[PDB]
Amino acid sequence: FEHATTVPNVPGIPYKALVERAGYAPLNLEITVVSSELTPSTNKEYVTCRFHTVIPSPQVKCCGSLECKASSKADYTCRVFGGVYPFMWGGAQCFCDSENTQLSEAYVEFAPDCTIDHAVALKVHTAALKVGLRIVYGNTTAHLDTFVNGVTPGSSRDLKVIAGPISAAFSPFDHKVVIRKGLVYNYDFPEYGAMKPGAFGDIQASSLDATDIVARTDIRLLKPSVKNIHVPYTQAVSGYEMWKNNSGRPLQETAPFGCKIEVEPLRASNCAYGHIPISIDIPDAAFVRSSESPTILEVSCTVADCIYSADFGGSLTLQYKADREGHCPVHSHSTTAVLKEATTHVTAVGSITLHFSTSSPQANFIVSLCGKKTTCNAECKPPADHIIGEPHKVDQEFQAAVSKTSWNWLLALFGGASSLIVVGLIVLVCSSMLINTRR
Amino acid sequence: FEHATTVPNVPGIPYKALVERAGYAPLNLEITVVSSELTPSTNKEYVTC
Amino acid sequence: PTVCPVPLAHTPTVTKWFKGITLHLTATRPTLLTTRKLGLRADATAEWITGT
Repeated sequence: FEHATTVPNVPGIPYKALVERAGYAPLNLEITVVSSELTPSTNKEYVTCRFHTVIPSPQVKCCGSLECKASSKADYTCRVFGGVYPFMWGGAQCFCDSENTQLSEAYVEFAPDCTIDHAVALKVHTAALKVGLRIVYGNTTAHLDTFVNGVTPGSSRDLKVIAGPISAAFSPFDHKVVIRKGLVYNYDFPEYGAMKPGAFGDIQASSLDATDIVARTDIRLLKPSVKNIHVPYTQAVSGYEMWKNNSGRPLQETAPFGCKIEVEPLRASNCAYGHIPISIDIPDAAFVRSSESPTILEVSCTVADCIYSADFGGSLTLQYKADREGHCPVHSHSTTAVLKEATTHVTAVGSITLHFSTSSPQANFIVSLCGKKTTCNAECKPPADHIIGEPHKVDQEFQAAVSKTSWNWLLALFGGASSLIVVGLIVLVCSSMLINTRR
Repeated sequence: FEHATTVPNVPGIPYKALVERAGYAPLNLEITVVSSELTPSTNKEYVTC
Repeated sequence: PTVCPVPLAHTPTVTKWFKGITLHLTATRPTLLTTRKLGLRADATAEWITGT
């Protein structure tokens, strides 16, 4: 048998439904989203970290000339200066006071500690939502991992299910992402090749060990002034450190819908949003025909004190008269009320006490036991507490969200005007007819 | 579960109430003022004889 | 990499009220507090708190 439904994508909160096959007895179906995983597809644009500004030892053409070559190092910078006459320790290095040029050379590499202290830049694409699901029907429970797309089916050894698509697609990750020691940030990093000094991604490479490092750190060489040998240079601060200071909080503390961000691979687990349409082919073997199941003869409902809150703060009793001892599934046919128990032992005659949670100010909902339906009417008070450490298990609607006192008052006030306008219309009509008749 | 009552200040006479949490059975609460002392803020001004 | 020990701050005192909470906080040193809503808008707030 195939059944279609819409489950709320909220982890940990059970959703209950009743499948009513005409030939067979009704059967329960309870569904729990054990875990979810919204994972995107990502490609590594580059990696960045603190750059080590390495300065090769300067050379001097002692009484000649030099020309700057064209190397392919990261942010390579080479300059040639005129006569310097440098000192090392012995008071002289050359014999020509003039025409004693010097070559100042400098570039950048990855710091030795970047193997741990580095940030990886990624771009995200459309994300596929995967769900781990626990579903129980009658006696049989089943765990299954499935893809919420509407095409890919999940299977557990006799049971086939298809889920999705999500009602409203959502992704906490912006187009561009940065990963830093597992922390996730949504930063619009510069594209590969578009280095800018003093900001994030001023040094880029395909990998830590990649030798084709490209960087733009605004390094510039100055003329050596003091007598002793040295190569002066001024360079913009590391933009990696600048971003680190101004990184802000990671995505683990800012993602909405209570979605837990994780890495390796990038993913968002336990992300509660939207509804999943599920079509499931529950096998007919588990079904039990009504001729063998106990069909109760007459049942009535008496509701005790009830309260509308996330917790199970409502209680009721079903006084039932049946014909056999069995295991009736009890259910609620309202979207603003959910029971605790699913299958209840039914005797020939007796009573069963049950619990329920509702979101409406009133309990005005139909309860079914082995098919027989009875309307329970109650009046639930506002909750005494203010906060719970548990989620609201039922959505709050508009129709079944106002008490019958308020409903009666509003309907009376509006029907007063409606009655008034219709009596005015019939008064006008009867006056016209009387004028015509007695004319 | 916070329950608020207005217990009469009478020693020796129990005050009985029923707390009814919605999803739980009612419970009985007996509240008995066994002793009660009212002490004022005192300060010796002097003695005499 | 290895495992480092870090302190645990004094547990907050939560006072409830209609659609809201009040956290009384005590931290002799700067302690980070990060709150966020679980709806469409995160409304994320981060603050380093000292004293009481």
